[PDB]
Amino acid sequence: NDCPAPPPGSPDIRAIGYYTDAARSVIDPRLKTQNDAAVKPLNAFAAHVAKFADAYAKGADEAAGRCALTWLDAWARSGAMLGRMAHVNNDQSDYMRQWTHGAAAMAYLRTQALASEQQRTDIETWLKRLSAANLAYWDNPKHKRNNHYYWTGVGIMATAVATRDDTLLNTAQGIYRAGIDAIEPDGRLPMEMARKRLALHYHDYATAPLVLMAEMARLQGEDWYTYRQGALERLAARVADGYRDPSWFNTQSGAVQETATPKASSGWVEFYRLRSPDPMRFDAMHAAGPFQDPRMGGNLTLMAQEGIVPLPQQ
Repeated sequence: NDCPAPPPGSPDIRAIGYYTDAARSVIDPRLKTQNDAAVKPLNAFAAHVAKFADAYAKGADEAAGRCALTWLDAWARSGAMLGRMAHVNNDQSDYMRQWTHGAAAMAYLRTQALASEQQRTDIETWLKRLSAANLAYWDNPKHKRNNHYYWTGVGIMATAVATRDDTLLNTAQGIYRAGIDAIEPDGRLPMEMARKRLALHYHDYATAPLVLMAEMARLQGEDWYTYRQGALERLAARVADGYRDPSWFNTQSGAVQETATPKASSGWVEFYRLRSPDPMRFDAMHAAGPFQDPRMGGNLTLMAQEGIVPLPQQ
C-alpha cells in the first residue's frame, strides 16, 4: 500500500513532569502541554506502529506489517531513545522510554514474521539495548517500583518472546511476579492506593501490564496466571468493583475518586475475561469497549479473540 514516512528517532528524550502535588494527582496544565509537545514523536511512533500491526492482523495486508517493520527499523538505525534521558521535575523521560519501548517491542512481536534479516538484527539489537537500559534504570533503589516497573516488563517481555531470549524472559517473569507479590490480601497495591483521587485509575493501570505479560507467556507455553493464583483476581476484581462503585477506593485512599469510564489500557479485561474464576464481574468493563492502546500492542479487544501474534501466511 502506502507506508507513511516515520518521524525522526532521536536518541535523546526530554519529557517534563507535570504534577504539582506529592501524591502526583494534580496536573499543571502548562507543564502537561509542554510535555505532550516534547513527547509527541514518541506517542506518534507508538500509535502508528500499533495501527500498522492491527491492519496486518486483519489478514490480506502484509504491506501494513512491512510498514511497521520499516518504522521500527528506521528508529533502530538512528539509535532512538538510547541517548540522554532528561530529568525535568521527575523521571518522565525514563517513563516514556519504558512505555515507547513496550509499544515498539509489541509491534515487532506481532509483525516479526515479515522482517528481513537486516531488519531482524537492527530491531532486535535495538530492542535488547532498550531492555538493558530500562532495566538498569531500576537498579537505583530510590526509584519506586510501582506501575512504572510493571510497564517496563512489557517491552522486556515482548523482546524476550520475539528473540527467544531466555534471560530476558526470566527478567520479565521477575517483574511480573514482583507485581503479583505486591498485591495485599485485600487486593490493593499500596503505591497505587497512595494516588488519592487516581487510586482506582492506577490500580487499573497497574493491572494492564501484568495481564499483558501473562498473556505473552502463553505464546511461550507458560501459564503465568497460576503463579500465586488468586492475588491477581483480587486486584482485578477491585478495579471492576471500583468502576461500578468507588466506595472502597474512596475509603482506602482517603480521597473521592475521579469519575471516568474504562478506556485504553483498561482493555486488559478483554484478556482477563477469559481467565477469571468470576468472569461476569468484568461484563460492565467489557461493554465499555472496544479497547485500543498502542503501548499494549494495539486493539486489545481483537487480540483477545484472535491472539496477540497473527498466524504468518504461507
